[PDB]
Amino acid sequence: YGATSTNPAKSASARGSYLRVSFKNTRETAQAINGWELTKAQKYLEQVLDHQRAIPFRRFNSSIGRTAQGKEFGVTKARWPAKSVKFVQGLLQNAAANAEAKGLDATKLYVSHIQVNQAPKQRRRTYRAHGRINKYESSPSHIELVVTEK
Amino acid sequence: TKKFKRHHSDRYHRVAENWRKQKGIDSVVRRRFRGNISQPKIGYGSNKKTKFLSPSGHKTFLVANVKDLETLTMHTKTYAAEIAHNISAKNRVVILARAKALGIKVTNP
Amino acid sequence: SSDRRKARKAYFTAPSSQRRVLLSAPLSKELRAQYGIKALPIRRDDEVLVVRGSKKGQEGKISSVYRLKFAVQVDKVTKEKVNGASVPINLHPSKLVITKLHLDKDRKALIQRKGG
Amino acid sequence: GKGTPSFGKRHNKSHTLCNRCGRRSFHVQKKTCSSCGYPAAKTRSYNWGAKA
Amino acid sequence: GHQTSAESWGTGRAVARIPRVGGGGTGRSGQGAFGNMCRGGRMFAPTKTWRKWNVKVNHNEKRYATASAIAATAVASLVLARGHRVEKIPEIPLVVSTDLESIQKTKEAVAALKAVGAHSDLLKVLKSKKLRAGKGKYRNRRWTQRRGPLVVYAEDNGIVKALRNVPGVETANVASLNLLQLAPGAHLGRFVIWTEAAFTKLDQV
Amino acid sequence: TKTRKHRGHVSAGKGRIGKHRKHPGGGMAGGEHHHRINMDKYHPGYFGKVGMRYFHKQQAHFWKPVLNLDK
RNA sequence: CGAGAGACCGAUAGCGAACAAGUACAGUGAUGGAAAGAUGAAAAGAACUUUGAAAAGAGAGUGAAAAAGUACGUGAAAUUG
RNA sequence: GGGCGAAAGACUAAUCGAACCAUCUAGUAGCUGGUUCCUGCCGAAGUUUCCCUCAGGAUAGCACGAAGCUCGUUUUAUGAG
RNA sequence: ACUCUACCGUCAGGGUGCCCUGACGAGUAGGCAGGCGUGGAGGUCGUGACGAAGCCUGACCGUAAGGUCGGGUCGAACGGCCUCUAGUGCAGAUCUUGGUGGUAGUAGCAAAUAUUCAAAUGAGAACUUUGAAGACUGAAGGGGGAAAGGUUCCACGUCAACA
Repeated sequence: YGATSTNPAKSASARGSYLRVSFKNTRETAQAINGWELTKAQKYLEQVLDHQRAIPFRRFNSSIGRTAQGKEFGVTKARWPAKSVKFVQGLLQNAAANAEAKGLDATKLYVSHIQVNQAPKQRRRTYRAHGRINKYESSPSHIELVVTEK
Repeated sequence: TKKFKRHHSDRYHRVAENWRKQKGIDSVVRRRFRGNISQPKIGYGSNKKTKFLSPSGHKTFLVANVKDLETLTMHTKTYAAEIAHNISAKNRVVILARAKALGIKVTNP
Repeated sequence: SSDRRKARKAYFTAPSSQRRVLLSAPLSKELRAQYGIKALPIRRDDEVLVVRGSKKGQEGKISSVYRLKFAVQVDKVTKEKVNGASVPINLHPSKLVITKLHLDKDRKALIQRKGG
Repeated sequence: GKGTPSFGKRHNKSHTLCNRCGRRSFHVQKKTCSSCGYPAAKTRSYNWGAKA
Repeated sequence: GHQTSAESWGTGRAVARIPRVGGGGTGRSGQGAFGNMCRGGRMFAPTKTWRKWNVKVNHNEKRYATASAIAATAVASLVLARGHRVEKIPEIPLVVSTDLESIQKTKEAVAALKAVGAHSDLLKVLKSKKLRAGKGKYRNRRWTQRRGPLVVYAEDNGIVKALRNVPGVETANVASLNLLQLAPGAHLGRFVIWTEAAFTKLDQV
Repeated sequence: TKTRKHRGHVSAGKGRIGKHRKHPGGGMAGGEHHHRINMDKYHPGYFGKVGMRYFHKQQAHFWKPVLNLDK
């Protein structure tokens, strides 16, 4: 996970570990909802999952397009993730559901933690030419979503 | 004051930083230099006069188990006057109730 | 010989003749003071008691005796289940002591054969 | 390249399996066997067939 | 080590010139037993049964060494220092009569050593010994009997079994009275209890 | 068996770095000429024959006692 | 086949292999051949209640302790909040 | 060292100018590279007679280590550019 | 350096215990001496479940060598004394046993035979399946036997690993 279950009265979460998923796109999606409260967070993910807005990428580079929708901070670059985002949206859903089970103020709660961990490899192989096998392994993103009492 | 290392420690991690001899041919501290450390000789170090500190220069005596308890003083063993950790907590409390009950300080209560 | 695993070798793949004996537990004090014997082997309808343990000096019987397992189910040391069934529950027989010895046909003549 | 797809022909089937051992150099032509022999005379235990 | 085959190959594939992988070889390296730097190949100095352990010694040092070690018993300070002990400081080594033979049981034996004054060498063991490391934790090296006072017989051959069974004792003869029986663990001065007939058999060298 | 001096120098049994079979000069050496071995302008080698061998000094040759007149 | 011991190991050691290691597999092929140990006294291995769709999240019971919860010793770092 | 030729040692399981597999075998390398505590006492040499001899080594020059003892400044001349 | 005076290193003499004290002390090979060192052991008592090795962390003498005490914690192992013995100190041969890093979430995503629209079922539908309609081939995208393989067809039944 990373962060603590700060107190089970304040907390409400959901895991989503050992996925075959793009590694940078999970924690970059996590940035733009972390710190932000759950009502702002869920809006941002349902916009970028549909056609509306992008997620401006910051922590990671690569060949990605600079465009008008690069604003989140004073940033130019962005990309618009989709199947990565549908996973993270499910964590906001269950964390908000079980926050009402505690009896907090679920949709208006502060998102304390979300990032992703990795350590062991989930080993998969695919072939290439000349009697060859190259690496074709997945990145196990350990995606959580903790909300705290706010 | 200029601290010592083993050389090439600042480059990579495959260096034991405790002092080894500069073995074969050239090294900056072999042919003698006082800048990028020195080579430790018997010219450096503490002298044939002194040895063994505390804030009152007091030497210890380890009184571990209940073998020889009545040997510990209150003169040169006033400050440092320890027990032994490997020897049980049962024995530790028994020795301390005699040792500190001389008229001395001991670190542990 | 003097060996941990290679001493346990004989205990593990012991024949059925030796597994009679190795279902052992001590005898109680008034069984020793009646007869003489150290230990005698442990069987189903014996009244049992726990020696060393938190189940300290309680009354019991044995339910089952098992051959290869060595462990016996002990009656009166009874817990339930998740489904709720009051079962007799396992213990190794070294943790036990028997209070019953029967007389029978010629266990009567076993314990008093030629030596006794 | 002269090799692998040409070896994928194999119309002439050389070796089948042995009864007693499992050495599958039991040729239909030669009737040889590197292991115990099929057919044999004595048991063909050869000394060079081990290092340790 | 020769339980695998691994060959040289070099560049063109991912293995060195060193015999690592060849005709098999997972973590089993070497062509034969080769590669001590390689794990699962050979050793630097592979230990052998052929190389020496058993060495020679003079016989004229044997009868001198037993005489020297028992001469260290005759001075009281060497005895009571090392590990062995005694209440009775003078008249060492101790000589009793041939009534030592008239002891049957260890219950009588401990009582005899109590009276004469060789009992602080006897009782000295309080706790036992568990194990220690290596072949100390494996085989018969667990419980050890103390080399306390030595008992010495006289009439030869059949020694006393009664004074085998005293806690921390040894039994021996006057003739059979070897090196380790007087000086166990290097340093000298072990307490010896002789009989009357044994101490006159000792009037040789 | 000086483990301290030998392993922490690696000069014991070698000398300087590249000394291989040039230094002992192979192992043995012959009678006459050969390249880079321990032969050179040596004084041993020559004659060869060991023992004071003759047909008188062999079997049935009876030994003398150690027996001086004053001893 | 059994017993005993040697200055003789304690899962990178040593028998191929401590364990379903010749058994999911690979080569025509005597053959090569990995991953791989583990609760407690007693399994009592979480009834019952509550939230979510299963996953997941909280109250409650059992038990010597649940600060022993089944993926069951001690635990560090890159990795990772 | 055989099979084979209108020839190109083309050809024989991607190996053919002598197939491949296994063993003796850990063949061997006069050549090169790598090679694990510290301080103190204390510490040179790149020179030679000589070799079917040359990235070497018998011997000699120079200081290792250990025990026991060992100068010259300069005055009279003599020999040689 | 010159120079003052003290201090550190081995050894000599006078007289033990060692002190006075001369001359010198940059350093690679090399030898000797001295000191610290693992596995193991004759020895083994001492310490231990009222808390042992260990894990982890703090204090932490000063000759370069690496070791005693103390705190959180363990649930059974190991040293006074006294000395002998071995597979005995790591940074490296295009090395060796494995995980993890790197380019990188970047490229690739499988030879240019158009696809458009509606439904059935469902938690989810471009893909299963069905309908409307079009591209496309028809000496084969039609048909069909032997070697070789051997139950892969089939119906039933599942969405986890795995495509």
